[PDB]
Amino acid sequence: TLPFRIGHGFDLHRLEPGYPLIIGGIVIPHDRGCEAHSDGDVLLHCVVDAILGALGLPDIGQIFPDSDPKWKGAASSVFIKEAVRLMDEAGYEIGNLDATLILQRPKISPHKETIRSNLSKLLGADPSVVNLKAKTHEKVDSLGENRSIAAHTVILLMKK
Amino acid sequence: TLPFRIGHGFDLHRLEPGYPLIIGGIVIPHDRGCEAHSDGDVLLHCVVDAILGALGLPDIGQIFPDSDPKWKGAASSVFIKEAVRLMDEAGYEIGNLDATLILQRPKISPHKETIRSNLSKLLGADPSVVNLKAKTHEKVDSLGENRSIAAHTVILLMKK
Amino acid sequence: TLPFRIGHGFDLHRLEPGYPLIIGGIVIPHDRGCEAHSDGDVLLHCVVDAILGALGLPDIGQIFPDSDPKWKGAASSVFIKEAVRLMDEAGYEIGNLDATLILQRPKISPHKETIRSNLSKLLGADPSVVNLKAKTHEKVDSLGENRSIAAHTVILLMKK
Ligand SMILES: Nc1ccn([C@@H]2O[C@H](COP(=O)(O)O)[C@@H](O)[C@H]2O)c(=O)n1
Ligand SMILES: Nc1ccn([C@@H]2O[C@H](COP(=O)(O)O)[C@@H](O)[C@H]2O)c(=O)n1
Ligand SMILES: Nc1ccn([C@@H]2O[C@H](COP(=O)(O)O)[C@@H](O)[C@H]2O)c(=O)n1
Ligand SMILES: [Cl-]
Ligand SMILES: [Cl-]
Ligand SMILES: [Cl-]
Ligand SMILES: [Zn+2]
Ligand SMILES: [Zn+2]
Ligand SMILES: [Zn+2]
Repeated sequence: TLPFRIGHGFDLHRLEPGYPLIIGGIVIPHDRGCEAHSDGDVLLHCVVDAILGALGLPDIGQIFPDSDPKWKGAASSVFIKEAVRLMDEAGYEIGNLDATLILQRPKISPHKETIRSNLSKLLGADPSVVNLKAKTHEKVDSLGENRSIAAHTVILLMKK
Repeated sequence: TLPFRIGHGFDLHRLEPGYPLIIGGIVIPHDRGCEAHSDGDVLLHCVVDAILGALGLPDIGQIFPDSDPKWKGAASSVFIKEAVRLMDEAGYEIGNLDATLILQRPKISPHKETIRSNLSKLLGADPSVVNLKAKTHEKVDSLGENRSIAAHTVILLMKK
Repeated sequence: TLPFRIGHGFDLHRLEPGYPLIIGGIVIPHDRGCEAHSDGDVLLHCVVDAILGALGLPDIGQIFPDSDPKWKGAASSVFIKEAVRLMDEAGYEIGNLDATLILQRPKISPHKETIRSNLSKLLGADPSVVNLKAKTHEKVDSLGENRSIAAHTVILLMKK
């Protein structure tokens, strides 16, 4: 069994007027937000896919499909907790996590420590090993036109 | 010499009507496929670039250029096998691999284990350390309009 | 404290006619270049964000904001040197770095070793652990239309 396992997640959602903008569990006010079947939490979904992928498990759509055992309107916290449980039972913990959010507007930096603490609380990890940064998309393509929001996560898992 | 080496690959191809859609060696039927000089295998090309990049070698275009030693119409398997040979001679093996495919349509999940087994066979690695997930692009930009397909790979290499 | 720390950076800039194209400190002639408040160095900025992110520090905009202590027209070298200082004081060094540049035109490969040596010089790392590759964007979206340039970096940091 491997002492370290590397994961990558990506997620993108459409932003449309009058919808919720929820990032890592945190509500951020804005003229646009995520139009999705989920709660639209691009950061939470791609952290989940990074964990699942580091471990070689089925992906977020395979584990939590559109069709009930118990999902459909689950808060993204539900998917984060199930992913850390499966990680734990596989014999791994979080070494560190680095997420990049791509978002034209609004500014994420004022909410950053609030996001990091909530994401850390849900992962059961120390905030000193869970990181998030943000970037605009320079007014080009859908992301730049604020017609979408994307997140990348790279994660390094450690054998317990 | 370093016990671990990290790599990242990215590739994107145009999708046009009536072309082959080949992903990780596997044929997937679809109204569009890759218009390319390669066989268009976005997953295979970006795994190759992740390996090459983890090792600090020239990239896929530098190692396998348009101009014969022996390439031009090589199946992407040829590039995967040459990359694992160069990795081996550098003194490394695969720790784990996590690839993300971005594709609006069709659905990749039914073909997933078939893709993973073929990619594992070509890498000479166990399927339990080679992972692939897929994501739509929410109907935005070329990827969302099914006018292209992209792949990211993060890889962690281990010293033998 | 963790023996290894993983980082990811992303950056994108607009390309417009008659501007400088500077990549990893190196001038590359071209009919378009980066229109930015920075020197526009997408590779240098995203290496900085990968380092900062691996360490869990504030991001490039938070550490080097628009408002003087001493920035505003700093060459991107200034940000690279401050990032390696903060890495050093945190007790880390570079294990390896793999950057991917996405650029339709011009061709980066002829300048590649020049870029790698300059980036290595600024990081205080050996060129054998600092890697860069390049990719087109297949004539689609802003990147494909040469209306922008993007860079991804994955980095693995080692405890001293
Ligand atoms: N081309 C694709 C795109 C997505 N998928 C699957 O659909 C799920 C949902 O993807 P989206 O959130 O992008 O809709 C993914 O997590 C994956 O299981 C797929 O199987 N083939
Ligand atoms: N701006 C760019 C884009 C690509 N390239 C080189 O061209 C090769 C082929 O890139 P594409 O498959 O994107 O055409 C790359 O693997 C790289 O060697 C480059 O040298 N400069
Ligand atoms: N949505 C966003 C986008 C960027 N930012 C911040 O602004 C800085 C500059 O981002 P750009 O270079 O993309 O303009 C980032 O490094 C980050 O500190 C943010 O706080 N919220
Ligand atoms: Cl804006
Ligand atoms: Cl669709
Ligand atoms: Cl071109
Ligand atoms: Zn999502
Ligand atoms: Zn390709
Ligand atoms: Zn920048």
